[PDB]
Amino acid sequence: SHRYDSRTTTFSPEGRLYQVEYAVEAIQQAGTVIGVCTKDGVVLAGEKMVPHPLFDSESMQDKNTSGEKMYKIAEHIGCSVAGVTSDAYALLNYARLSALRHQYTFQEPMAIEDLCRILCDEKQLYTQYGGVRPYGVSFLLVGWDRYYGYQLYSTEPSGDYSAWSAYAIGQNDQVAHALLKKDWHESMTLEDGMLLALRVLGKTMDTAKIDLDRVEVAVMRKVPASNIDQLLDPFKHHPKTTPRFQILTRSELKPHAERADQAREAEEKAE
Amino acid sequence: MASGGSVIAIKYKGGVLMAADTLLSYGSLAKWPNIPRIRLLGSHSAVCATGSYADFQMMAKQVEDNIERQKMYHNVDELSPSEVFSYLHRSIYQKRCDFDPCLCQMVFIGVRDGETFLAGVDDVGTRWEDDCIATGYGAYIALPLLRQALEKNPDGLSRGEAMRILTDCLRVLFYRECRAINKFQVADAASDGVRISEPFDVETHWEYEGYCFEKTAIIR
Amino acid sequence: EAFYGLTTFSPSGKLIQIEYATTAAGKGTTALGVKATDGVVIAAKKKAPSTLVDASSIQKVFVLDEHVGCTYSGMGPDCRVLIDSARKNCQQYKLMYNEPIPISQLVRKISAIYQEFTQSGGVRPFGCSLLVAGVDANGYHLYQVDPSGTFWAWKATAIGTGSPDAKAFLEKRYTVDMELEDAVHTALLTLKEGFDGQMTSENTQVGRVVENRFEILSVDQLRDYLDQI
Amino acid sequence: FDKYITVFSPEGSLYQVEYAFKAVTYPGLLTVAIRCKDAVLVVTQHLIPDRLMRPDSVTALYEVTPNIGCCMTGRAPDGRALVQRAREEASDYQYRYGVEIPIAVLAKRMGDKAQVRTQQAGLRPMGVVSTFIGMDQSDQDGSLKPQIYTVDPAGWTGGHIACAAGKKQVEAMAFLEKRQKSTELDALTQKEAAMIALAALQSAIGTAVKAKEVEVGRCTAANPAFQRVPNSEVEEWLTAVAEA
Amino acid sequence: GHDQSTDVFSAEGRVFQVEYAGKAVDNSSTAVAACCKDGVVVAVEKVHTSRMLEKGSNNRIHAVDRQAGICICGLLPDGRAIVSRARQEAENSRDIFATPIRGSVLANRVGEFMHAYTTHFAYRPFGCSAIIASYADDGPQLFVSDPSGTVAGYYGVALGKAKTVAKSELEKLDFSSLTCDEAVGKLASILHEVHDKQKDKLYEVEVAWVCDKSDRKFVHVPADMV
Amino acid sequence: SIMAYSGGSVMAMAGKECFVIISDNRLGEQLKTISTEVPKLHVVNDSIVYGLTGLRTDQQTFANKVQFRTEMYKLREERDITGKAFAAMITSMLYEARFGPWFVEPVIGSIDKSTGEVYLCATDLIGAPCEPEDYVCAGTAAESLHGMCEALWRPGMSPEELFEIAAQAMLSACDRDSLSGYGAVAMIVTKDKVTTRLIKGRKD
Amino acid sequence: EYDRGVNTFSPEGRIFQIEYAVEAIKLGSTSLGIRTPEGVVLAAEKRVPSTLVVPSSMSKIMEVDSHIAAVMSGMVADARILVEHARVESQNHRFTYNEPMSVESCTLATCDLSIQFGLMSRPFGVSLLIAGVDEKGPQLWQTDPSGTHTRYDAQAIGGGAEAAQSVFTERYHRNMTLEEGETLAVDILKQVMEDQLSPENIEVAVVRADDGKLHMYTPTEIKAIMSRM
Amino acid sequence: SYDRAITVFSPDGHLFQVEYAQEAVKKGLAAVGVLGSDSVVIAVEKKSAVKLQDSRTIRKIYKVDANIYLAFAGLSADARVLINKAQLECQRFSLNYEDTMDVDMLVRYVAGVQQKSTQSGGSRPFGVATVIGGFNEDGKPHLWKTDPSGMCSAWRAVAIGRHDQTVIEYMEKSYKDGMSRDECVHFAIKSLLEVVESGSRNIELLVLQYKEARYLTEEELQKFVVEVEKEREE
Repeated sequence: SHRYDSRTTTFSPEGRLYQVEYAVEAIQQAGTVIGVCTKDGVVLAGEKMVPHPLFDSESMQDKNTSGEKMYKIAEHIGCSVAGVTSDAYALLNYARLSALRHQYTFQEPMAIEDLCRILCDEKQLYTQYGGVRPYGVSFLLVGWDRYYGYQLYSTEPSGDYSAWSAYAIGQNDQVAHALLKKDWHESMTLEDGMLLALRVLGKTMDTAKIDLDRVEVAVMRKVPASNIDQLLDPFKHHPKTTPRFQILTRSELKPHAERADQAREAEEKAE
Repeated sequence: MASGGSVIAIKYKGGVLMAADTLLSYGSLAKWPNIPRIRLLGSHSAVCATGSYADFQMMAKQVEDNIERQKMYHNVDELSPSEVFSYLHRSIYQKRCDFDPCLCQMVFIGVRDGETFLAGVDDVGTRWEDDCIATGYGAYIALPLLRQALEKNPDGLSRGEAMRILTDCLRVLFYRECRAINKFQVADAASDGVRISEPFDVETHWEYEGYCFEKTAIIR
Repeated sequence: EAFYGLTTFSPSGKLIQIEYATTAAGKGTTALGVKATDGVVIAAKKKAPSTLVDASSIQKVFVLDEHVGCTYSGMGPDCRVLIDSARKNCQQYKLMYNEPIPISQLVRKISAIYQEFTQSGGVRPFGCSLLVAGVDANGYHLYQVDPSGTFWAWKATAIGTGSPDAKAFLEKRYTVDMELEDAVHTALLTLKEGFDGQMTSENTQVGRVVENRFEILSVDQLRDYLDQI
Repeated sequence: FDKYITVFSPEGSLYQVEYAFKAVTYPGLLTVAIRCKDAVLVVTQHLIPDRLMRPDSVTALYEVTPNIGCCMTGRAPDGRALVQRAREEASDYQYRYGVEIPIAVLAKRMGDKAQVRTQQAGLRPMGVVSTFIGMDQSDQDGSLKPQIYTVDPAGWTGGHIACAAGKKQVEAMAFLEKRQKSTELDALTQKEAAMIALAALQSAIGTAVKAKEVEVGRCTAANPAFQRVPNSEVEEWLTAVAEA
Repeated sequence: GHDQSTDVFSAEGRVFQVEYAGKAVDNSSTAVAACCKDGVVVAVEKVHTSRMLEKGSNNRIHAVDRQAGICICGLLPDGRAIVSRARQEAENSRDIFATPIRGSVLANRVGEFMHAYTTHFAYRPFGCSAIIASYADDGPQLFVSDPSGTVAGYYGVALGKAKTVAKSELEKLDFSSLTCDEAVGKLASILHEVHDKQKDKLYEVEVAWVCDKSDRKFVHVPADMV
Repeated sequence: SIMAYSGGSVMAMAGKECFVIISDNRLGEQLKTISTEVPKLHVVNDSIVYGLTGLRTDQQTFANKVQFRTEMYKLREERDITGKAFAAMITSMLYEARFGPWFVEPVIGSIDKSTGEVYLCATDLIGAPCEPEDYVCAGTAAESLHGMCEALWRPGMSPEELFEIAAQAMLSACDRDSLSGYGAVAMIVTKDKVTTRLIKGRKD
Repeated sequence: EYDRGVNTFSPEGRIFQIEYAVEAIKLGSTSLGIRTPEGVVLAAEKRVPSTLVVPSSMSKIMEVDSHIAAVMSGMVADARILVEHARVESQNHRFTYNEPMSVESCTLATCDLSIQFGLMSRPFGVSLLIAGVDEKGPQLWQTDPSGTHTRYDAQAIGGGAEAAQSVFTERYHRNMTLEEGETLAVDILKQVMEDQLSPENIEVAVVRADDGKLHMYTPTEIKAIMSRM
Repeated sequence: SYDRAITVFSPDGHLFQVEYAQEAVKKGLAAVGVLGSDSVVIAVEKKSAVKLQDSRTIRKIYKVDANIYLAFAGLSADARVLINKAQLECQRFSLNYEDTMDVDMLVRYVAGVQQKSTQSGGSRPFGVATVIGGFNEDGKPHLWKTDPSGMCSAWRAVAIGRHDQTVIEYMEKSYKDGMSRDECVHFAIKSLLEVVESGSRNIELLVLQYKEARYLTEEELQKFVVEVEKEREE
């Protein structure tokens, strides 16, 4: 049996780890995801795959917990994945448990960067121990914590991760980066970020208009807190606002996609 | 809780004799009076236990097997009596260390090349070798008598003298040990190996004048 | 005792063992499913190698629990592994929540087993796809699970050999209005399209989700539907 | 690289499983099983070329439980091992459920066992086709129906009306298909069945068989236990074949 | 690469590592055995490499229980592994089932054990055939388990390098009539004829039986009968 | 007794398309009162509320285990747990610990949001359910609460009528229990509306 | 290089990974050891990769116990492991028998860790010399990656070893003083080192027979040796 | 468990997996450590400063305990694991021995984890070198390096990552003992600029003094880059 071991956790001659390089290739094949970190929230816009007219919805009762590209990890943490979808679900479940174990132990939300380290430790493991292949997945995590506010990390199959103001994973990430470079700034509203996210996404998948059918958008923003049950624990402090991960219905997203056609029409006038 | 009563043994010039009643009791109940409590082990040894027969049976099987296999599987000489006894004693001890004690006292005899061996081992792994040995009430009733016969014949006993004194003790055990019967077997270890006698009884005396109804009456 | 992985990435980023397992899983016979407003139907060819096989004993459609069913394509015995696990999961869930497992949760559980065999050491992936059809609080469902562990809700689909053509023919005839009598009729018509030889209540199996339960049609019940096509 | 381990080829096939099927025919022995209205028979060749070998000592028929026989065809020691596993399975099952394992369940569990060897690397698939025969109680009336379940090295389990495995399993099958267009095989008698089985064996192996070159196993509704059929009675069937 | 591990079938459903272990047995010293109505006799030609061995060295015949023995043919160390397993089975039969292991059972157990090492990439097949000779309640019995784990009962049997000739000589014997006394003579005689002298200059012939005269105990035969 | 150490009582009762669940407010170590502001209710979701009684550390631990389970449920399943599942779940959890139990005694109220079917369930500490139609209860004042609820409770009360008899019952019974009191918190749960109320009680 | 597993014999009866581990010890800095009746001497080329290194930190000589020293050549990090085990073993011996461990017993227990590979992926690429003084007086042993200890009277390990076994053959007698030993040590290092022998470039220690204690020469005291030559 | 032997000797004495880990460390960003009288200075290259990375300060020099700081070169994610282990070790140690971990003790622990991973079946080596710097609880400053073989060594100054040996050759020439805080920072900046391009947004620099660890603000750093780039013309 050892003659047939492909030696996934070995170094190659340039200190490269081939299985991790090739997981990355697998990710650059995946549906693009854009993330834009404002100060009023974070936006994830992702390319869905082409919607065959025989696809059904799963008819889930909670519309905001998951979509095709976007998943909620906790009240305050969302992500989007590119790469081997099934690997994603393995990790996503791990990230969910981790965030809730943190909450078990401390009774407060896990910070985004710790959730992220946990996730990427789980990936790093598979690049060092165990003789199996790595997870072929890249997250964009988003969320909000009291330490750093809105955050947006991205992970790689190596287990490295990085914080960004905006970023892209998946198909034409190099191209999308270059375009966010130019148009991101530090003082964006949520609406501005939603625009930027769509202009870039529509520019990477080469469409005149944004194709509502092929796009999912999620937003992580703070909203008024409703269920302050204060007679039930009198000493507990409940913040006025709380984070919410939201996946946009086709209708909530229609305006924002029109408004990004209009800033793609008004950029082909100057030319 | 089938249990076996006394065992007694004595060295004579030439061999060893061991004797036991053929009885297993269950508490006070005399349950089986035809049990061959002495058991040969290998070609030169025999063993008999006082106490839990089930423990005895499992232990004696373990030892018999060890002996037989050591010899069948390797081109080696059968284990001597001391070696078997050693094994049995360490076995019994290991069980007391596991809190799974072999709840018997055992007497062990054996002869090889006119060297004789007589030892006792007890539930906790006590072991001792002597010219006579007993367990159960044997140890309280017969040892003193057997000891007395070896003080008086310091040159060793003959087989007949030894068998005379063994028999005297069986009779006494019969009278004073409750859980007993007047049916005994005696193993005899000598040069030739070990023979177990057919079961036999001893003559009892019950007609002392002081045992009469008039004398033993509580009220005149 | 082999603990290294068999499925690995290749320089283009592909997991080739999984493409091959996917190839294996489209070499089965045709199975297909049709969701309708009031139920789901799944249906498979049982192409028995010979007439001397007791066709009663071939099962291509399976109950996983009262409310959910599956069929499959590709390698039978691999699928038998999945079905056994899925049955257990349905029951574990009832034991815990004393309700029936929602199809979405069931398929995610299956998906997960498939994924483990794409990464865990020593094992190859499963060479079969499933359709899973069932009914929960969110209504009727029909899912396809592939060996990648990926899964899709569908309104209608087909896995196995004649499947591209069967899918094409379901695209035409499918309507979101469809009731279940028409769904069955469509399912059976779709099979019949690419069926070498007469369809019988022997060489076909059919499952329906109706009301709150999944049932494999009897040969009696299936013969009444096959007299109308 | 795929030919030697249990991974998929590009065509989506498992070489080691296909090759395990060749292990089934390599010995050159054929087996046939057949059910009639109230019995099931399995006939396998029993070839003792070595004059000095002790015929009663080598067999491809095995009681799995009192009510389930099986015939292994293929690599003999692999068959013997599956039988052990079957036996264990059957006995663990009786302990757990208090009842004798139904033969379709036993087959299924042995198919699960095989399947595993095709998905976990470095375990050689057993190169046999297992053929369990037995009776099976129906829940309606409580009547016993005869059953033949095979399991093959891929783990594919199936129930059959008649079935052959081994060398010339194709020409045996072809013969039984052909004789299934005439008669209805589940309305036959243990005699007419055995005749068909034996005739199929004879057709396939291109020779007339003698009694001592086969070994025949049987379960019947009357006597459900699986029993080696005595030679006297196999001789009489073989006589009944050469005639009619 | 089809032939490096016993976990692998060739394209014709052969397992080469087993055929190869087989060749180890065929290139080995010859054994024969005969199963009479009064018992089993097994004999085997020990080929020494040195003139200075002790008589007794490299016994290829082992008792496995009172009533059963195994003569090994092929790699002696591998056989002593089988002999150990046979002995554990025999002990188990006595310890758990309080009966001597029937010979067919013992040989099946031996076969299962040998076969197991033909299934898994991590072990190799054994390079020895065991001849099992029993005389328990199933009567006189002679089996052979080969490296594949295939087990067969025989009236007479020959293994090793002179096997083809020794079988021709064993065919001349009348198994229905032959007695353990005669067989010790014949079987030993056979191993002297088929022994090749200019190759293997040093050799004794070890013989053992289990029979009615030996009180159905498996024992080397006294070196007066040879 | 370990179940009485921390004090506290809880009670839930059904009406027409509503329930009330109510706890007292005390937290003790036996007769030492530590706090008078410790209601024992937890809200799982709009339609389920539960209370725990028993050793306070286990109330805390177990409630936290329940909140992990329920939040996990809601992510995996993308819906709210329902009271039947919820109670099954709890029962399961308590029974896992059958041989070394959580000293708690949950009391669960729930209302199907559609139907308005109301489900109450109380359990012993190893998770034997009690699913009556009227009212369930647990804790130090449980004998007296059965007294009162038997007497006062009737079928098909409305939120308000039902609140009044829940409160009178909790208070009357807590006034006879040394280990329960300092008034009560009550949640009235309908399809449309949740109403929490802090009720004035004795300071002994 | 994964063609042959690690437990494999060559056709000459050598285990390959052992022969290779030995090859790695010829790339190491030279170390050496000299038994005298007055004591043992160990000396090592430090072979620092820069003047910026703090030379105490690249310690090729290590107290195992008050009376035992070791000096490695080869893979230093591997040597830290062995010496940790020796230290633990030497101390367990004091603990258990209330006396200092013999030098041989110590070397054994350091080889007892080197047998272990299949556990350890590979052998240690390290040879030690272990000088000490016990009841049998001064002693010098060598461990190899084989796990085979060998008492010696003088020895070298490292790139030097061949040139340094020339010099021992000529100048070493069983009866030299501790100062003539120090001297022969440092001579040999002068001759085989790459760099110019200076008092920081080398490491010298002795275990004296008289007190049975180990002294590590400071740079000062090593100059005091270079002085007389 | 998977326990194949990954790190094995090849024929000429080499452990390829360790040579290749070391190759992964030559591809990593430079880092530099300098030891002065009362200061240790750790300075590292940043990857650049794309307008997209979070303008919130992310440190590339990691704190291991109050007193100890660690830069690395090589695989980020391997490093992160080592560091977490180091962090957790320093706490284990406090917790067992009340005292705080000497730097050298921490370094040896880390180097042992590195070594251990060149000899554990199932695992490849960490592809990480580290520079570690700090003060014991006695005011003495230390600076160490580990490489992937598990070898550590104390230095007066050191470099790791790309062109380590160019930088170390440079530093051998200049470096004097008993520098001041400000001469250390200068010397480190100078040394890094031997291989890094600008000194603008691609140098983080940490200054460790007994009981006080302080990163240069991007402003304080730039007075030093001009003061230095103006000294490189000559």
